[PDB]
Amino acid sequence: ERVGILGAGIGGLYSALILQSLDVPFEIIEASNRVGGRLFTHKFPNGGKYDYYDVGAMRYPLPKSDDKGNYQPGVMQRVGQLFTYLGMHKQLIPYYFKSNKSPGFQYFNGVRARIGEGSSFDAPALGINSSLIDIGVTKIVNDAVGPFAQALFDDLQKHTTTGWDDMMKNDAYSTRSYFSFKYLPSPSFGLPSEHFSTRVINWLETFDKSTGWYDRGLTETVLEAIAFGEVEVDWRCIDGGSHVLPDTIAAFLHKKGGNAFVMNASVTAIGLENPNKEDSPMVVVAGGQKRKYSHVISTLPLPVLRTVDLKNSKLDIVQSNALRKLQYGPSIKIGILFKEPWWTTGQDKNGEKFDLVGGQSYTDLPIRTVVYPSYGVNTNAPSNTLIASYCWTNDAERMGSLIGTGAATYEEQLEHLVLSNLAAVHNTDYQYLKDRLVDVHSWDWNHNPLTMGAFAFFGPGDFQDLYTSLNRPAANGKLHFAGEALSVRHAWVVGALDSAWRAVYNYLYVTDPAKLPKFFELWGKNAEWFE
Amino acid sequence: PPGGERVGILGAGIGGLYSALILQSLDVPFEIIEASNRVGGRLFTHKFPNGGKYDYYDVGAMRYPLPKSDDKGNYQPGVMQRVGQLFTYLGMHKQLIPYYFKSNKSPGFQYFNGVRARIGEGSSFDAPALGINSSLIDIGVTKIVNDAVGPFAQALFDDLQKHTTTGWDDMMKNDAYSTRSYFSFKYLPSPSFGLPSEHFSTRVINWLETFDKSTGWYDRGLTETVLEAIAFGEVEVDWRCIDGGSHVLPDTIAAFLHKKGGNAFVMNASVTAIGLENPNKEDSPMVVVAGGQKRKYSHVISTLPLPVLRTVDLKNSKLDIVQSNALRKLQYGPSIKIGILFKEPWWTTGQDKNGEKFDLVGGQSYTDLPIRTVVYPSYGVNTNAPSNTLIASYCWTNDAERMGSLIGTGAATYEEQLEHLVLSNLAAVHNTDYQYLKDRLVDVHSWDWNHNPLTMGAFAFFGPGDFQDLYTSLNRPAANGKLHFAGEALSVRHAWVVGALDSAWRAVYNYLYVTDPAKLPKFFELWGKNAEWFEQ
Ligand SMILES: Cc1cc2c(cc1C)N(C[C@H](O)[C@H](O)[C@H](O)COP(=O)(O)OP(=O)(O)OC[C@H]1O[C@@H](n3cnc4c(N)ncnc43)[C@H](O)[C@@H]1O)c1[nH]c(=O)[nH]c(=O)c1N2
Ligand SMILES: Cc1cc2c(cc1C)N(C[C@H](O)[C@H](O)[C@H](O)COP(=O)(O)OP(=O)(O)OC[C@H]1O[C@@H](n3cnc4c(N)ncnc43)[C@H](O)[C@@H]1O)c1[nH]c(=O)[nH]c(=O)c1N2
Ligand SMILES: CC(=O)NCCCC[C@H](N)C(=O)O
Ligand SMILES: CC(=O)NCCCC[C@H](N)C(=O)O
Repeated sequence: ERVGILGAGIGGLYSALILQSLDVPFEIIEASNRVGGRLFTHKFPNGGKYDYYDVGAMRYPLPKSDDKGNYQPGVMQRVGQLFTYLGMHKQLIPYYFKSNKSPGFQYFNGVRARIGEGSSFDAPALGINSSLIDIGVTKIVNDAVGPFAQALFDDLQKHTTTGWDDMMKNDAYSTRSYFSFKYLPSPSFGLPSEHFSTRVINWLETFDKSTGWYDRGLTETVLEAIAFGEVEVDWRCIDGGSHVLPDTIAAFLHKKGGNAFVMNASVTAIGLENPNKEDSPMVVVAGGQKRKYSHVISTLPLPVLRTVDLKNSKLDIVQSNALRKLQYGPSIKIGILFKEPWWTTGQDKNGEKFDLVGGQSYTDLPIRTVVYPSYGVNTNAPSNTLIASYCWTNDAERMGSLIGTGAATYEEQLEHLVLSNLAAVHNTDYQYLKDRLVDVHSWDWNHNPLTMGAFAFFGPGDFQDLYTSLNRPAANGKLHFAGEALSVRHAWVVGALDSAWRAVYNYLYVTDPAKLPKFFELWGKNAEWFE
Repeated sequence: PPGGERVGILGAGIGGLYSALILQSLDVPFEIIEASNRVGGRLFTHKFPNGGKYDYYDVGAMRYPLPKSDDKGNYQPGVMQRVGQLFTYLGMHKQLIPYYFKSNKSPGFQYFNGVRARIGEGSSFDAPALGINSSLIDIGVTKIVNDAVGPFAQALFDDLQKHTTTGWDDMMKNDAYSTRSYFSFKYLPSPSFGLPSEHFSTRVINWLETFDKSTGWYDRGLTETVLEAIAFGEVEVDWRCIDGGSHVLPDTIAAFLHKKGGNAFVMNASVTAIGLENPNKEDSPMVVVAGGQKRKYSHVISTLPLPVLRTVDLKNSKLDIVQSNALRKLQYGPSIKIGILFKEPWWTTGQDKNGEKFDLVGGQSYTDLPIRTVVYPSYGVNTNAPSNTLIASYCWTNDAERMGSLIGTGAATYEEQLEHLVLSNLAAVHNTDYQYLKDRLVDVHSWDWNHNPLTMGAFAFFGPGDFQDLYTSLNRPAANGKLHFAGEALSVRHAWVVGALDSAWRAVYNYLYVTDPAKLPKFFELWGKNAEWFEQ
């Protein structure tokens, strides 16, 4: 008995942590020379301790916790418990979702304001009537999403699935088609009892999410509202960057027997050695070597599995369709090392102090979102590193064309666009920011063979039609699909952890069910249902 | 008309070149500004240096569903008549060669759910195991999709023939639907099908998408599904391609524009700003900053893709709030192509692992594997040196998004991974072993139009609501009437040359209407009375 774990991201590392706690031998096979996957911290050459940024995961909306690292029940309790398990609870530092001093900026339709100032951003000229403006995007979206989200939250608290059944009755909607064809405003709003026009729906998307978000599944909008805590959370980040979490797990696993890492070994084939024999082991071809396992837990992204030879893994027809159709979404980030944290200490072209500490600014310009660092802000050397752009969906697709070209001329075009946008958002001259620029690092998760997308971002119907097929094993029960796509917390670490819980659960169920009581005791009786 | 009229045309793609052709025909001065060192834009022919005359492939436009034409190049009315008459205007009508949409010999292959068949053999591709009932299988995807799309498409075709807009107005009443949401919430099968009068399940809709289009197509606007059915001719056409590759068309236009020795293009000059010199002056000229130089024009016709305009400083172009939203929200789609030079046209002369001849000449094969579509060359097939070059993969939507991560990485290890995946997929589709194809491989060229700064996407592919809400705003000029938006996005023929041409007609029409209406009769006579409405 020995489990092959494919991928040393947080899903594979957590699977390994569970198996080691239950004395199950395993091996982790990793294509690259690094552990952590989409926990990827870039530290700028020649910068200080806090001159890094997180290219992937960077913020954790955790439940409240006590002095000992005991977490209240909640959506991300499993992440919190993982930090505590590893002795990391005291290395968690505040993440400021909003600025800890003056509010961040909003810059839309050429109108600049602070978050909370109640600007309408010229929406009357767009044809948004004053009644809608007075209610506001947040309240409108909450009225539509809230009923679904409350039922799913009740499922988690009460250990039911009726909320999910109702969500699936509505899973053929995109957020857009929900607003266009089903949603009617609460009568308390005093609005006409008719579906919103596309102009109004596009106004909602502009201020609620990212360009194109509303054409993906309604269910994803509901689940992400739950994940972001809108249904209190302690926002945290990891001192030194998210890489500390996978590095800490790998260091622990390396100090112990029953396991080993196989690095720099890309998987090219997965299948039963002999599919007609009931006791057949699994074979994984990685780095040109055949390795044999009793069972395999894959944490490879679904589009990556589509590049692997799965002949003799005996996927059923729904599973093989799911690998292709279950939809992924794109994302880019651009980090800039400056000479000083000008957003904290500087002033705009008219002498007005920005006075920003952590938090975010938002704009309809191509950069879309700016994230000021929360790490290091009270130390003797605050971060000089900015997340100058963080984009999703169409905004990320478009920006990705300027990233990773290898050509100086496009690198210069990209820098000039980003600085020009930043200048407009903050009301500075371009040269103010250029004079302070040191170094630029950019990343496109949709131009990366190890991810082939940033993360799962399902279209309408995906959850109701294809998702469950991959929670069944393949390969006569010996191939288990995991990774964040196999969760209802897409684009979160907790999604990867939940998928690992379910894969090990199934593995134990079919091979050694006497270990189930200890598995439940250490890692929970359920993946998602609250403690 | 001011003595100093001069139109700045941004972009030397087919839209900008056609704009210049129209203006030249009307004696209106112009200048073309192009970021790159080449003309043609998304008409992009890659020639393999180690190959023969027909060892090229078209990385962008490659096939033209034209109306029937006579011996002199007069085209019947039809969706792509404007393209046909452009060929004839340029003396190219006789350089058009057949494009085989289906194989000219034995049928192409389909490989879905591990089941291989020839096109036309009636396989169900294991659909019963997917839960597709026998009634749906017997009807078939094509008939079902035609039943849903047909009424919209017929009303739009009537618009073109009868010179009305009621078909479009009715389409716009339904533009908030994606193809998926139309099937899930509105479409009911024709009574003649004998099916339950219920909306299709997601499982069934995903089966339609699998065989009809590309992964994720149905989450874009229903209107695009209708418009592309019109464009592909499912509402007959002469499929043509250009001998030597699509590059011949823009090359021929450039040569025509240069024939008097003038109309020098401004090359290697990327536009970074467009705006009025003084937006508070009514007679203000336009200023274009390109290659670090300011250039002044009376009017500007932009053929830059919308995501490109979002990287240009449009301060002082005075876009209204709808137009500036449109630049961001009007959706683009991705595409990739992979061309492979082989030692021989094994698809024509070779045999599979059981000795069965492929016997393919032109045409296409289809699969749910990552490569999705294989296109066999139609050019050169009857000559003494047929093409040895294959389009081994041509993908859209999610399939293109995923494959793009393996393209242009700059890393030998990923180039090798890509080649092995493509050859493995080809072997499964055609029933060969991998080594059969590897033994015949010479060179690989791959291209991702969604990782290309000059396009920032393959082409417009609007989401639901885009046409009804935002499209018309960019058909109005900006910059006090002096900035005209064009390029294929500004059409109802997205991802076709005719869309770029229509957009150029409309931009020049508006320019003439506001600056020199005495040229309208000659403009109509040479280039048509309407952009789209049919004429003899
Ligand atoms: C831009 C962005 C932003 C965020 C986030 C992601 C991204 C991309 N997330 C989500 C979070 O990062 C993500 O859900 C998990 O890290 C995914 O972990 P997995 O183990 O599922 O996959 P992951 O992709 O991390 O790991 C897979 C592993 O497989 C390897 N591999 C790939 N192909 C292989 C092959 N052929 N053979 C062998 N190995 C192969 C890879 O190299 C990698 O190590 C997040 N979460 C959160 O909690 N807070 C946040 O703020 C964010 N924000
Ligand atoms: C993969 C694929 C496949 C097909 C097609 C496209 C693609 C991508 N098409 C569609 C067809 O190729 C397309 O609609 C037109 O060529 C677009 O012409 P435009 O002039 O609108 O833009 P196009 O993008 O061609 O031209 C714009 C020009 O602007 C330049 N430029 C960009 N940024 C600039 C800047 N900042 N400053 C200055 N210049 C700048 C570019 O370099 C380019 O020359 C097609 N059509 C068809 O009829 N049949 C087919 O078979 C196909 N198939
Ligand atoms: C499916 C999807 O796009 N989710 C986005 C939700 C947030 C992404 C990431 N966790 C963040 O905090 O930005
Ligand atoms: C908007 C869109 O995706 N259109 C696709 C239609 C066909 C693309 C191209 N003209 C071809 O012939 O492949």
